Amino acid sequence: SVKEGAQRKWAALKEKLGPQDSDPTEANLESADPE
Repeated sequence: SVKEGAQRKWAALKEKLGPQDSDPTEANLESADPE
């Protein structure tokens, strides 16, 4: 449930990989450095 749950969500990640619509404010969240 815990290990599988992560996979189900990971799949969504790929969905974004397709398109090239990544906000600058959002990217900062994932990244550690302030930039």
